[PDB]
Amino acid sequence: MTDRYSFSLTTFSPSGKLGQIDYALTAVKQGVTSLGIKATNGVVIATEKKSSSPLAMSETLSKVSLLTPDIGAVYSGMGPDYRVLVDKSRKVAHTSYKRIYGEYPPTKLLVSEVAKIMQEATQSGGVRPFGVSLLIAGHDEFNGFSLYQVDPSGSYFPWKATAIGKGSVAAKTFLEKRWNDELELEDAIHIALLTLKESVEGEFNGDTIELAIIGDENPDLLGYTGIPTDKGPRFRKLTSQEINDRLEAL
Amino acid sequence: NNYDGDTVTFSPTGRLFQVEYALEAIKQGSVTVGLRSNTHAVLVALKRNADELSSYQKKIIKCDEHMGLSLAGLAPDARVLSNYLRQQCNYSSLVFNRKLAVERAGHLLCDKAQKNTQSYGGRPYGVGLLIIGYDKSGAHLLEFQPSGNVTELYGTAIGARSQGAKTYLERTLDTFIKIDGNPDELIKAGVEAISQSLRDESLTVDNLSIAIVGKDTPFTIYDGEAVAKYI
Amino acid sequence: DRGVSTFSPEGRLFQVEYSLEAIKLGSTAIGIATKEGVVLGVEKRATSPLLESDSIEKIVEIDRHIGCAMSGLTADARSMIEHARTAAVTHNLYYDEDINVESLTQSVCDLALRFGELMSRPFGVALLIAGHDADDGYQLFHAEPSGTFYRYNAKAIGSGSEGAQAELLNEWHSSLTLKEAELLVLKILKQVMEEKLDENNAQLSCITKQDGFKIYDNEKTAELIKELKEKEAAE
Amino acid sequence: GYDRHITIFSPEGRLYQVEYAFKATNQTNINSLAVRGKDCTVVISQKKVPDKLLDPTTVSYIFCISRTIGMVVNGPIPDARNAALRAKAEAAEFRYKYGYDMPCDVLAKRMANLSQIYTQRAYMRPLGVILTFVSVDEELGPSIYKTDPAGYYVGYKATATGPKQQEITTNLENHFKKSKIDHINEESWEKVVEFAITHMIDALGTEFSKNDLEVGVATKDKFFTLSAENIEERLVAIAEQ
Amino acid sequence: TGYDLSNSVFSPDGRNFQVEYAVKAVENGTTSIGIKCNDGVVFAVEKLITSKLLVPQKNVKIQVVDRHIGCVYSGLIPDGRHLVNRGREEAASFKKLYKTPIPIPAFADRLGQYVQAHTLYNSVRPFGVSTIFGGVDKNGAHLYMLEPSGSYWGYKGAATGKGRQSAKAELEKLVDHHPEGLSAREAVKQAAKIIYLAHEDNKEKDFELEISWCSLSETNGLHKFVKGDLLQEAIDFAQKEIN
Amino acid sequence: GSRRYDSRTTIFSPEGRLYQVEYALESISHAGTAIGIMASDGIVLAAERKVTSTLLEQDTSTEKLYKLNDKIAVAVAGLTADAEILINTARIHAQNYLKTYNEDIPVEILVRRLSDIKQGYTQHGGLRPFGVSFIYAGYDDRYGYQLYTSNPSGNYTGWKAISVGANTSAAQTLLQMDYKDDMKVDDAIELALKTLSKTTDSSALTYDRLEFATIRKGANDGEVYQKIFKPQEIKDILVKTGIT
Amino acid sequence: MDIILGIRVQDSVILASSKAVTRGISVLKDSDDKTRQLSPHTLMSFAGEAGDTVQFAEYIQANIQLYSIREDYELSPQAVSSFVRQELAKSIRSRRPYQVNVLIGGYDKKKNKPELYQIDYLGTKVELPYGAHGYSGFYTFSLLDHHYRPDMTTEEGLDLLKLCVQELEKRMPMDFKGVIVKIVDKDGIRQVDDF
Amino acid sequence: QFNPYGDNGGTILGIAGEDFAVLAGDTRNITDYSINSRYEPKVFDCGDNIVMSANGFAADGDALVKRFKNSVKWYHFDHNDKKLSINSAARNIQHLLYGKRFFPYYVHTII
Amino acid sequence: GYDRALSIFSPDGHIFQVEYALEAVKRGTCAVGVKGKNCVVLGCERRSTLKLQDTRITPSKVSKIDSHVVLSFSGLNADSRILIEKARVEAQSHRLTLEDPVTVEYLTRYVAGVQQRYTQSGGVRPFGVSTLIAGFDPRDDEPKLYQTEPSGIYSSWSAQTIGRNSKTVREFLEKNYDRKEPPATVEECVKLTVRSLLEVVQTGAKNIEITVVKPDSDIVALSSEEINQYVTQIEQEKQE
Ligand SMILES: [Cl-]
Repeated sequence: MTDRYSFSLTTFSPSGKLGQIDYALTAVKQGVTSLGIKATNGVVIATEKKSSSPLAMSETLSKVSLLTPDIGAVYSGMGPDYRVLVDKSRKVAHTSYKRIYGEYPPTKLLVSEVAKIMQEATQSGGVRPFGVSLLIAGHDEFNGFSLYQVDPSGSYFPWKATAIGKGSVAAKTFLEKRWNDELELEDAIHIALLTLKESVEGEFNGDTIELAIIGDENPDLLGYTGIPTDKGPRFRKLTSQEINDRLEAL
Repeated sequence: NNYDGDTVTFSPTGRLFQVEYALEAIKQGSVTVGLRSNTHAVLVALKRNADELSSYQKKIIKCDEHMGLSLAGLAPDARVLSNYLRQQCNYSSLVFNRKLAVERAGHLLCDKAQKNTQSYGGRPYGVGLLIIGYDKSGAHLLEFQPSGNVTELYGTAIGARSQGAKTYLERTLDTFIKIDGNPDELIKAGVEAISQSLRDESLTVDNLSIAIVGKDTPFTIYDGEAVAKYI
Repeated sequence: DRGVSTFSPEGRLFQVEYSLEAIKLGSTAIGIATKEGVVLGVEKRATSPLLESDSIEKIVEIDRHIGCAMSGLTADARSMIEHARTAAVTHNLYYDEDINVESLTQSVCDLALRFGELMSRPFGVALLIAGHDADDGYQLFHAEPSGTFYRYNAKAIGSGSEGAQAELLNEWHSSLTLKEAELLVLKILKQVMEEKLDENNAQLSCITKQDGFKIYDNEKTAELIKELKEKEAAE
Repeated sequence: GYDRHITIFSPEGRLYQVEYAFKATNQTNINSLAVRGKDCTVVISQKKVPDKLLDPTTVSYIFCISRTIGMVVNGPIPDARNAALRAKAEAAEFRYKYGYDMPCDVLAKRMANLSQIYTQRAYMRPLGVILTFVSVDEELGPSIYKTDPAGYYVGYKATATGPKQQEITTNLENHFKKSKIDHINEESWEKVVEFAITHMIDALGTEFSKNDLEVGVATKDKFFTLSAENIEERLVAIAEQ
Repeated sequence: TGYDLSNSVFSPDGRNFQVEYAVKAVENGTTSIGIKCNDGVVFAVEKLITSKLLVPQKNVKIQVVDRHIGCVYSGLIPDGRHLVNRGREEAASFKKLYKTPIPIPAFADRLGQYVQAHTLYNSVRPFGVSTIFGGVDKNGAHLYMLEPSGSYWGYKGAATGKGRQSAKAELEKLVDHHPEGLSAREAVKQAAKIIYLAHEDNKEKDFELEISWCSLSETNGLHKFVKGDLLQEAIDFAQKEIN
Repeated sequence: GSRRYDSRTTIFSPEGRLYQVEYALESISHAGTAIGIMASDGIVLAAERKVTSTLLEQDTSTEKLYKLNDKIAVAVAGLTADAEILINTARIHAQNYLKTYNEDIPVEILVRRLSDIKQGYTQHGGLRPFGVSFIYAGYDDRYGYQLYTSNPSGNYTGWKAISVGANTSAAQTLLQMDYKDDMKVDDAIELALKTLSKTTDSSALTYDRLEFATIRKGANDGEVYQKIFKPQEIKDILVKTGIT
Repeated sequence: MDIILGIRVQDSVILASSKAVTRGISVLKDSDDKTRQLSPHTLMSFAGEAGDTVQFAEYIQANIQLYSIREDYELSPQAVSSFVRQELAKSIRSRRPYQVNVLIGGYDKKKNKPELYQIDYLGTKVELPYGAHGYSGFYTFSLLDHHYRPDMTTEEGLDLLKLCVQELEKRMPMDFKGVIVKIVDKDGIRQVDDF
Repeated sequence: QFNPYGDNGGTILGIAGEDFAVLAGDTRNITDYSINSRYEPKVFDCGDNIVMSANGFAADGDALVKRFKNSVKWYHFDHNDKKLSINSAARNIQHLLYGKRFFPYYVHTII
Repeated sequence: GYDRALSIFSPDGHIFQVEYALEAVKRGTCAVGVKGKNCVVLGCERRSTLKLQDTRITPSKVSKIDSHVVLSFSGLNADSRILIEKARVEAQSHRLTLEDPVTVEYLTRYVAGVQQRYTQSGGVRPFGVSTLIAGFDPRDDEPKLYQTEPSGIYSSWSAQTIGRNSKTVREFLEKNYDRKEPPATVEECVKLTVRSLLEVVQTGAKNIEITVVKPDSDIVALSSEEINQYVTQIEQEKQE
């Protein structure tokens, strides 16, 4: 035995292309649409819960994931690849930051760590690149609210608003017309629901849509009282009912 | 064809070509004969020279006072395998105060050769061995193939033109097995056996190599004028 | 591609057989063993006249009682020589004696088949190992990248080997003197070399019991070349 | 075309070795089904013993992973037993480290993660199996979680796997469309097993003897398999109404 | 194509062709069988006499694991020896930690997982043997057969090698004609007959019969080789049935 | 076994070229153009972001210009993720040197170290090379203001003015035409922006498509200041130099 | 070994080191030079456990010479002293620490200033106008505290050094067999052959 | 605390003649004040006309003789059955002993 | 770890990776070495395809390994740095253990050994570099000049050239260099070295570098103007 594949499986072709990265991006293109919008007082990330079977309980499959109390993530592409990256991202937030500085990492630096892991799967021996693009929304004291995209190559970019996957080209055009620097969080959620309806074929309700926000601190979700400086997580996943209430004012 | 690039690949008919190619190296090697009675076991080997200025390549290697072998094929591989046998004979004597049984020595050689046929990166051994010995159950003769197959026999031969000697031993079976307490006559039978594999060349004084082990006889190799008596 | 340790359908190792082809392209080396000593000679073969030929080192001392000549990819010989020197000195440290010429040769040949996927390929050089010990007297061995070594009364390796070996077949007898062997190596080197043989493009050496291994001066070899010319003109 | 031999991306962003591992999953020609009751989780699987020289008691694709968790496998038996041994080791280690029994959904995620690694690392091949884990979880109640060679997993109200999975799936879908609830509204596990066998008979269009089926039942604090005689009693009750 | 050039590669069928090629080596080997009796198991194998120079009764093929398990195999003999060596290590470690000798089903999975592991990587070759093995433990007699894929099941009777079809048919008759069961001494006689009958697929050369058994009443649950008078009696019974 | 799937990333061609290095250089030729110009009183770094969007958050964005320490900065052309791996290693090397000798690392020693790391990936390990070319802008008290470049081969060279990425042939000719030795920073700022304005593949050069930085002794007295320009500051210098 | 002294004057650094080597009962040598030139304008004197002193000094010398060749540049005295401190700080938590104390006297050609650094085996570094190791400071510092001026000439420094050695020869129990004195300035390193 | 060493007593004597040599030893083996054996051979024929005795801690003594006898065997294997001369044997035993310099064979050896 | 045998024999007995490394040397800028009676001169070609170069800071072609030995090269620039670093480390290690600086032959033998090692080690490719190593042995006034190549073979030369168009300049040296009477002065040796490069270089401007090494660690690099004076005098004698 032993892993005898100690050589790169991603290499430059004569034209300068890294084939395996391009092919990973193609897998992302086939994936279900997900989006993110930044407001003045918050950020929203959303996607469709494309259930593989009606016998499947789609609530047990989480496409939008908490990374830290103030940072959340959504994806387009290969689900299993996303799941393991969420595990690695949650751990690296502790091992390379919280166990050193006693606080959770700022959004941009956690994004940087996830990006590094994805870069290494593009150069290290005997592995293929990750077949996902990530959208990571978060808040921290000194940088405020932010939204980032991470691609299979390991490259990342900050956005005011964006979309990835299936209908990203049309969705990004829709977002360009609606976005301004004076949007409140409720306005951004409204625009997110409007944008997501265009790429969804079948049912469009709280049970088929997954949506989460980075907004105000939630002391009700902290689990304890007594420490004034601890005010609760800014990440909150909207319920099925909360989504449906905003679909009547749609 | 498409399945002979390495030892880790079966062919569509379930063959291992790298092992078969290693077997072919033995067939190119010089002839060597093995035979035994109930009291003694004998090795006879035709040594091969490079040219008239060169020496004749040695064929017989001593492994212990009671055990040794003759080779046909890649000589450095015989050195590796005979070194391993020397170590195993030695381990048995040092740890257990026990002379290593010839049959157990065959089992150890089989297993060592097998590992080189199932893993990537390695290669099979390119040599065949005839092991003789005298232990607690009497005289023994073994034939080793680098496929891993080890066989106990009354007599045999390996190398080029070995089929002639093997047929002779198959005829003489009932005679040479009865040559008890007479080392010279058992060697005569072995020298007559290896003669059935000669063409154009004959057995000379620096050509012939003989080894014997028995009841009250340590494994000893005869070369030079010591084999003129049998020419 | 294919394994570095792969057997051919004929039962030969591809890489070993290919390294033997590299040795055929090497400069000629010759050895002759007598009861008075063993002689070693080489063709230097400088690629340009501006190359200082006394820096070409194809005959090398392993110990006082063992010398060595090389042919083929001569850079590959350096680690082989290093191992041989270490083995000779180590045995003297462990046993307070000279190592047997055969035992030294066997130790060098143990390196040969240590390649795979250890070094990445076989050695591309052949060695003539000459020496003396008390048990077997004056000896000459031919060490190959296959791991095999043969003892020889006389032997030639390199590009002019088969023509030289045929010549050695006719000339060698068991009563040769050291002087007769020296002239014989010079005669056969002169026969197979491209350029005209002189003291600057050829080198002689010997091993005797009394004086040990010695590389001959260019002045000493020049005299033996002049002695050779005169005796060939003598009939 | 070595992108088809190892787990690297094809120009379409596909992993062919994963897709071919899904095909190996149906090599045994066996169908399985899982449903949830009020207090239990039932799994049934076809049993085929084609050789008379076989000992039929040793032919099985249902595994007792832990006291609480059962696993049925769709795929060849060598890969099935590989996954079974690993799941047993993971469940035991979890209990030792964290002081409580490994939940069904957590084991499924763990085995799904291991499968994901085989799709990303070249030296390891995917296992040609689909794994359906069942239990009555102490927090979530009756639970069905299924894993595949892509490293995907999800919870199910009910599920089916095998060559004829679609027929069984649609049959189950239609029943839950009528009842409008996420489970079989029945008190006893015996009747939930009877429901499971009945709906497999309806969907496949075949009758079963006691030796044609294999049944696993999960209740609070234990998973167990039924004997041939226990299955016979189930078949008799189905025929008598 | 090219899917069959490397181990552990799935073909578009979902097949591992290298494992299927290992089966071809097994089918090329000599015939070996196993019979599960009332309180134990019997193993028998065909040994081809390639030459008169082979010493009779010396080249033993059946192998013992621990003191209660017998193993026989068809195909590449060295591969079988490698598998038995691993089996002996597995049995030793089990007994070291748990005191009791390894149960037969437990031992079956140890061999199974090891053989299956040699189908996971391209850096190793699958085993070129099918192994019939078993013995007696605390729950009674058990007989197993293990394939190159790692696949194994329990058996009433088992056969592999060149004459496996002939042998299987003979075994199926015994299962039908004896639902109550077969005695250990009967199983030895029947094993001799089946090997003699299966030798028709290898009729060119003559052969040597080798039998072993583990029985609660006959061998105290230990693996033993059938020798001398009991072996000759089985040879006579076999020779009588073919004539 | 595994040999079958090995691309052999570290072999010579029959012409004596390194396949993967050559192909990595081809990749870099499609990246946004980066320019460095060295003057007597400072250094300018100017670089073009690749086809952007109106929804990209520019003021928090960085893809071209990176700080290695207070005295040394780099401009990137190629794979951004590959660059960040090397940048972090360079930042560590600089701090290792500062801890060991209690002096800031000389510019060339940092450049040689990163270049040796790139070289290793071309000779051993069987891995793909880094698809990155750097322009190093830095100051030390031995050689003063210095410009270097390195590429995937691990080769590095010093420059008065240099470009990497797209359209380097056109850019280098324009720089060679207008550069003079007695030039000052304010003049070099203009040259860099004018050169990008002519070589760009975009329709017009605007503030949102640029990253800009200066290294000046325009720091109060005997010290050096790095200035990573803000979006509004890039907009102002574009108006000042008369491009918008 | 025993006594090593240092003094930084206006334009140079002067290092004085004893000549005796004692192995228990006997004085084996009376002409030992306890110093190594690290670079043309940097000198290091040393004292501590036998063997480790010369081993450490030659190791440092080899490293600074390597840096000089690689960069074609002489490191500043400050940079050399920092490198030496780190090596000793690393060594103190090793399996077997270097038991070596050093003085580093260098002339900085950039700043045109002499510099004297005192570093003990723990890696404790200080820059001083004058320094010592062991018991040497106990006898000499009261004299240096009185007479020292930052604008002293090299000759005045040597005279103050003579007074220090005379006090050592009077009150110290051990015979250290005099001192070898070396001067480090803009022109490099030279030995005072009559002291 | 465990003491890896012991003392088995015994006395040995080697004398070299003009054309001969003798190595003698008593046959008594002891611990403290007890006799373990009245006849436990202590001087051994090691082959190649060499006799050896390693007196002191008998476990170390037996181990050393065993390893030297083994060295003679492998000298024959490695060097074409060459006779191991007494001077060569002596140098070889030095290396066997110094190999355990920091955990010594607690014996006094004579050949 | 990556263990792949990249350097292997072919059916005709050639190691192609080593031979292709020589092709990289053929592409590199020309380097030349000439030893006089009491000196050695190393000349190097600078390709003028790169202007706007900062010549103060750009890596120079001749590198000091120690105060008494220098190394120049033709081939891959990045590869040469690895050999130069290893040689510099070994030079200091030799001084530390032997208490004597390396001989020119020893330093050559070491660098050549490193090159050979990279031709039969797994997972590595050969150096695309040939070197000229020149200097004087400690306390010796006899000039030394050696050459190494990717295969690892090395030898001593009265005069030698490597790199692109080295066939042409070797032609010049073979007819212009007399062994019985080598360039007796520094002037004569530098003149013969500049002459040899002018057969190949183009403009005698910033395209020719010259470094002179004399006994007892006396090494100096000539400036543009000093070389320009040799370039001027050579052509004024040629106009005849
Ligand atoms: Cl996990």
